[PDB]
Amino acid sequence: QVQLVESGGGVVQPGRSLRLSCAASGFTFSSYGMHWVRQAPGKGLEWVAVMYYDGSNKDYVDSVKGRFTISRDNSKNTLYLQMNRLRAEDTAVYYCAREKDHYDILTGYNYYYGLDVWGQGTTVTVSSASTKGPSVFPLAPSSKSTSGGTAALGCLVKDYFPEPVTVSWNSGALTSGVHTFPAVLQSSGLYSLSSVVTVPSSSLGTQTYICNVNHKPSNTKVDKKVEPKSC
Amino acid sequence: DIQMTQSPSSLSASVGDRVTITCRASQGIRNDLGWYQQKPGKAPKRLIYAASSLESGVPSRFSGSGSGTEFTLTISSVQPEDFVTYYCLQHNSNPLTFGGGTKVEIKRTVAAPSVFIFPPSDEQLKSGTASVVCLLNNFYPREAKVQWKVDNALQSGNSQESVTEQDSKDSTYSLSSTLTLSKADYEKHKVYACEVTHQGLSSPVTKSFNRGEC
Amino acid sequence: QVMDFLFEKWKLYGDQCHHNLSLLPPPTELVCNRTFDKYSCWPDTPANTTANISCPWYLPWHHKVQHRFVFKRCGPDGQWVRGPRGQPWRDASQCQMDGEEIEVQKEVAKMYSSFQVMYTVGYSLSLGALLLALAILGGLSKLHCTRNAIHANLFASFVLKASSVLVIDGLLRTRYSQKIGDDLSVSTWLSDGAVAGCRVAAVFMQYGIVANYCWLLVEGLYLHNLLGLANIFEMLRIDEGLRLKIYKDTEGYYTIGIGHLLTKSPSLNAAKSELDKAIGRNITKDEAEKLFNQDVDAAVRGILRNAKLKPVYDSLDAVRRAALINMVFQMGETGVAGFTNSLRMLQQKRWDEAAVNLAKSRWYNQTPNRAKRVITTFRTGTWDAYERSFFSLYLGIGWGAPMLFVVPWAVVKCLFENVQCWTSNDNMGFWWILRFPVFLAILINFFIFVRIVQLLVAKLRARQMHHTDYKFRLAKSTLTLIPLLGVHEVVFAFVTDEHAQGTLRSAKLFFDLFLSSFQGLLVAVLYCFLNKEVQSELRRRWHRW
Ligand SMILES: CS(=O)(=O)c1cccc(NC(=O)N(Cc2ccc(C(=O)Nc3nnn[nH]3)cc2)c2ccc(C3CCCCC3)cc2)c1
Ligand SMILES: *[C@@H]1O[C@H](CO)[C@@H](O[C@@H]2O[C@H](CO)[C@@H](O)[C@H](O)[C@H]2NC(C)=O)[C@H](O)[C@H]1NC(C)=O
Ligand SMILES: *[C@@H]1O[C@H](CO)[C@@H](O[C@@H]2O[C@H](CO)[C@@H](O)[C@H](O)[C@H]2NC(C)=O)[C@H](O)[C@H]1NC(C)=O
Ligand SMILES: *[C@@H]1O[C@H](CO)[C@@H](O[C@@H]2O[C@H](CO)[C@@H](O)[C@H](O)[C@H]2NC(C)=O)[C@H](O)[C@H]1NC(C)=O
Ligand SMILES: *[C@@H]1O[C@H](CO)[C@@H](O)[C@H](O)[C@H]1NC(C)=O
Repeated sequence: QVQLVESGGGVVQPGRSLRLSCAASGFTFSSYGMHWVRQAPGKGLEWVAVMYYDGSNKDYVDSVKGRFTISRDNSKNTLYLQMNRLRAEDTAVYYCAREKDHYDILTGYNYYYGLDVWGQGTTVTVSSASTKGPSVFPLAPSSKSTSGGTAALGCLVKDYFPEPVTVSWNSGALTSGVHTFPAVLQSSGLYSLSSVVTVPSSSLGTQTYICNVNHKPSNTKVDKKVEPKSC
Repeated sequence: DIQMTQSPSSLSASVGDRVTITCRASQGIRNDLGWYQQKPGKAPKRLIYAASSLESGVPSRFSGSGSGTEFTLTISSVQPEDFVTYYCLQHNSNPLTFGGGTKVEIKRTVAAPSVFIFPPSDEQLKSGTASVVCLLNNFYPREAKVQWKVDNALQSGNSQESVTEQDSKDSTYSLSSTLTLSKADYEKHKVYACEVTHQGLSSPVTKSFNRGEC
Repeated sequence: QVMDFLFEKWKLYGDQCHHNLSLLPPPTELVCNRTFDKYSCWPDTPANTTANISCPWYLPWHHKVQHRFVFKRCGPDGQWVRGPRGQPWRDASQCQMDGEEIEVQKEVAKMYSSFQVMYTVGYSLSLGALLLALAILGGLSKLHCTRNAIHANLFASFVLKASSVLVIDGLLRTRYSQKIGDDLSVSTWLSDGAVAGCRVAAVFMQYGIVANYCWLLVEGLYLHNLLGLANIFEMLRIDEGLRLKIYKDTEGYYTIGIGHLLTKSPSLNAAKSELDKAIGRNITKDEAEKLFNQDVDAAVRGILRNAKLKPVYDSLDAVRRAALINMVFQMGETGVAGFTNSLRMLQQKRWDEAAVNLAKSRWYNQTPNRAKRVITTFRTGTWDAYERSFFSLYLGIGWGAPMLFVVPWAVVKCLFENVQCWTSNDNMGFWWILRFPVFLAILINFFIFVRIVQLLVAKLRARQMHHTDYKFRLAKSTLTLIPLLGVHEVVFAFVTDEHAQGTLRSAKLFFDLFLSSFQGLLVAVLYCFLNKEVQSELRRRWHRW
């Protein structure tokens, strides 16, 4: 039952603000130090702040100093991260972790045992972009997309915000040969991905291939049909 | 600031292999080090603490060793569940700092990509941009090279790549390189080629079309 | 436990600080804000300076470091100087204890606390058994028995030893301990009261261990003396004594050997007349017993020719006969013969009436010590008064002989090497001072052990022999302990410097000290609780109910 639940995450604009929250249950919150850690989309783990019970003792990573503020309500067993003046680079998944320490009264020295238990994470995404359904374009199979007795085809899920989209082929029937690439943020601020499938060259004309883009954030469900190019 | 250098970034093993992620520190961080495992999409879970002390309910394959400046995580017999990312964390001084992280990918034979090209759909051209995608399919190892050529001219700064996680069935990767230009830019040049270079390829594979809707 | 007390004082200092700090005025300047940094109370301090406050009073060793100070740097920023994790940093080097945080691993820690409970019970079970045994012996109808009085003082030494270890443990549980990581950290520091107490306890303990072997030496000398025969030689030896050169007496004669006379006028070279003769050649226990062995037979001959004394001699058993022979040896045929009413009573087997009659005479006045042992011999009919004579010696070779070695060892320790509770591995004075007397005791206990077996074959081959006889019964207790304890404490000390601590040495430690803890009950059992005589007296006291 020792666990930590984050919330507060969501889409927010450069310059505006957000108070992430981290809610401890299953343990004596007051006695543990607490930490936020972020992980940007492509990249690895980055510590961002710590706070101890006192809480005279507080610290932050350089890039968030003055801009970010940590606090805890011991009565509600909650930890907070007031993020102000958000930049693009704060786009990240925000875990909260606890640390157990121990004070030796006889010496006045302190011992530290590290981040044992972590939260599930809350996504924070800083964009000036507005919600937008994807335009779905076919990647039509042709003579220039056939290697021997096998074709490839797909669907270009382009210009949507924010993540994510689910792509499906033939409403669930086709899942063999299918490759849905992770999305890439464009210079426009919007996402784009492609789902692709490899099918037998003979089976073109016979079977129909339909891709099923669902974008929940914008209430969008598009089903493009993929038609072989010829000349 | 204590810099943690994690070596290597990516490594290739087979189920059974002894794997040794090491992780070095720029100062004496004593024994205050801990190893985490992060599974894709999931929050990191701590395996070793205080450098060598195995966490509760972590398999005994995992083991920690090191002190002061050199630290080593070691899986004796990598199972399928272990082919994920691993970080060292130091908690000796603020700011707490991680190593860059180590991806453990599942080793296999060299397999050249089967290359495919797709011209931009008619309904995309209508809207005023042309995306051309090139698809390198089912290859290994991951490091491949896509070089867009239009009218026999090298292209740069104008395309974007994306790569799948290692396939669970056959351990290959696939990548797509999408070249995006305006319809206006697109209608200037006749021939669009996609040159692919990979270690299973003695000679590069070039797929090209030249605005034939076919 | 002990940390909980300190926690309350620490917390109190903390509240006392927070309350103290609230009443001070706000600061006009940029300072390091006043704080209780978990260690001490700190006022507002100007930047670029090292503040000071005396060492906090909650510390168990406050009085030793009350003159000393803790320091804390207030940094250029206006913020105090922090440590690597941003925690409060200070220099309390001065206030630090005179001891060590000794870190003990989780599984080694749990193991010593388990193996501690084993030795704590063993000694307590030996305590209750010893103090029951003393309550059995001293409270009851063996109220003035000489054989038990040696057992009683042995048991008291094992009560002393056992009592001293419980005190020491109880004081070492004072030690301050806490969970640092998976390891358990235990402080070496002990309070001055706790230092003194356990020191005295250690002296008592070391005095007990020497007393044990000095009182098991007495238990072995007892049987060796008790079981020699016993003879008229030893009787008249204890009453008078051996000598080799002559010396003047109450009458002024050449008295020699054991109460014998060489010449009739006061002369030295004329005393040679009988001394050359009885040997018959050109002064020892091999030579000059020939004088005593004539004098006994002469005294025995004279008694049979005396009409008042012969039918008393005839009527008496062998042991009381030796008492009458004694009386003649001292006085003579004529003198003894004039105890006409005392004689009548011994011939009538009225011993208690004779005894009161003999004490009324001017013999018991002129020699109250010899006449008392002789009268007892008539009273009871055993050699008990002469075994008892050796007791006051055995008190001072049981109690005083340890005190001769250890008390100066306690003075030695004090002035040179003064640790909190002395169980040191130095080997400079736990070899020569405390181990030499236990080795010298065991050495003599071995020379005796063999001399008892030659003494018990001779007893058991003669008609002094049966197996249910208490004299043989008591040898079943004593003859087991001298090989059990004599091996266990020499093989220990022979091999007690071989391993550094250890894992096998600490495994050796517990197999030995667990046997040593039950050592005080083993003794209580085989002597007191397994004795036939004592078992019967419980069956008399418990069956009146
Ligand atoms: C085989 S023999 O018959 O030729 C013989 C020779 C020498 C000694 C013994 N016996 C012996 O060694 N024992 C048992 C024992 C029996 C009677 C008494 C007892 O009542 N003594 C007493 N009476 N009054 N005052 N004291 C006391 C003891 C004995 C045996 C073993 C042990 C220890 C062995 C190690 C484990 C702990 C016990 C102790 C005593 C028999
Ligand atoms: C150091 O001390 C000063 C007071 O001497 C602190 O001032 C506080 O300022 C905040 C800002 O609004 C107020 O909420 C508090 O009421 C003030 N403190 C009081 C009344 O004690 C100053 O903030 C302190 N330094 C730090 C880092 O907190
Ligand atoms: C801190 O304690 C010191 C004693 O160490 C107090 O007295 C000063 O001591 C230093 C050297 O140790 C002298 O050179 C100064 O001249 C002393 N200053 C005095 C008596 O004013 C010092 O006063 C203490 N601080 C406070 C604020 O009481
Ligand atoms: C304590 O002394 C240091 C060293 O002189 C001060 O550091 C200087 O700070 C001033 C501003 O107060 C700057 O102009 C200098 O460039 C700093 N010099 C350094 C860092 O070497 C520090 O400021 C002093 N503290 C206070 C409160 O004045
Ligand atoms: C706090 O108050 C007590 C009086 O109760 C006093 O002895 C002490 O000097 C004060 N100061 C500190 C620093 O504890």
